[PDB]
Amino acid sequence: AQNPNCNIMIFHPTKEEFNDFDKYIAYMESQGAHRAGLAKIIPPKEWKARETYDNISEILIATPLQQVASGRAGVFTQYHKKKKAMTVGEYRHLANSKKYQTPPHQNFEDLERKYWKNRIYNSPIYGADISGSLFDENTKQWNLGHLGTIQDLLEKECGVVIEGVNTPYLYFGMWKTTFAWHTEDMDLYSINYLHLGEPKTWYVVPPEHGQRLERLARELFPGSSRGCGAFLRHKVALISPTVLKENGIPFNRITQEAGEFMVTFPYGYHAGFNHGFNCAEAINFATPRWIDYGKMASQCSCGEARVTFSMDAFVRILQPERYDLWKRGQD
Ligand SMILES: [Zn+2]
Repeated sequence: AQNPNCNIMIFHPTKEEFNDFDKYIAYMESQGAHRAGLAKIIPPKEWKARETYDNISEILIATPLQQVASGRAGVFTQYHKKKKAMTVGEYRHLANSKKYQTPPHQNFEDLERKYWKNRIYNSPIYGADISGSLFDENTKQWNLGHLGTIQDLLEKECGVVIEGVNTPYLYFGMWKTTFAWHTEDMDLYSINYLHLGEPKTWYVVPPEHGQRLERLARELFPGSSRGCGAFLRHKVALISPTVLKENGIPFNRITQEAGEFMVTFPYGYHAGFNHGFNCAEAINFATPRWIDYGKMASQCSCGEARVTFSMDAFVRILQPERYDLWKRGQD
C-alpha cells in the first residue's frame, strides 16, 4: 500500500505530465497521494495562469463577509456577518491597513502560533464563492474553468443524464481569514490555485480517519451536534492543531504559496487560514473513484447547509433514500 503514513505528498510535473489533468490525478493516487486527503502540485517552470494580475482591481465582491468567532482560542465557531460591496482594489487596501495587515513574524511556524493564539479576538473580512475565473482563456493546461464537469463524469459512469453545471469560484482573503473544518459537497474532490499574494496554511485529516475528527467535533460542539447529524456541513467549526494532537487525531499541515495548486481528495476533512491579502480560485471535480464516496456522503437536512440546485441531482441519483429529507431541509 502506497503512502501508509498518509503524508501530504508534493508533486513536480514536467510539461509533458501537465498535459492531461485526469491522467495526472490518477498518477498521484497510484503514488498514494489521496491517503493524506490533500496534495500539493507545483506547476512546470514554464507554465502561467495568466500574463499578469494588474487589471483585477475592478472585480466586485458583492457581499464581503466578516468572520466573527465564539468560543476559546483552540475550539471556536464563526459566523459570517454581511458587509457592504467593495471592489478587489478596495478590499486589498483594507487587507493592508493597520487594522488587518499581517503582523511582523519570524516564519510560517511563528505566524501559525500567532493565528491560533489571537484569531478569536479579531474579525477578518473576506470575499467568498464569487463565481468567476482568473485563468487566461489561452492557458491550456490546468485551467480550472476548462475541466470536465461532475455532471458529465456522473453520466459517463452511471449512464444518467442530469441537469446542472459547475464553474470555478474566486476567493479574496486577508490575514486570519479562516476556513472551517469540512469535506467538499458530496465529498467531491477540490482543486485550489493560489493566484496571488500571501500564503494559505492548510490542515487535513486522512480520509481513512475522517470519523475520528467527527467524533471529536461532536464532543467539542455538543449543542451543534445535537441540532444536526452532519453539522460539519455548516462549515463553522475550528479546532487547533494543539487540540487535535491532545485528542490523538491524525492530521497533517502544509503551506500553499502563490503559483501552487492544492488538490483535496474525497472525504478529506480540511481547514485553514490566509497569511495576508491573497486571491485563490477553486472548483470541485470528480473521478470514477469518487462515485462510491458520493453515495456514502453525509448530508445536512437541518437547513444550515444551503448549497445549490447543482447538488440536487447528485443527491437525487446517488442517494435516493436521503433525497426527500435533504430536499425539505433545502426548503
Ligand atoms: Zn445541519
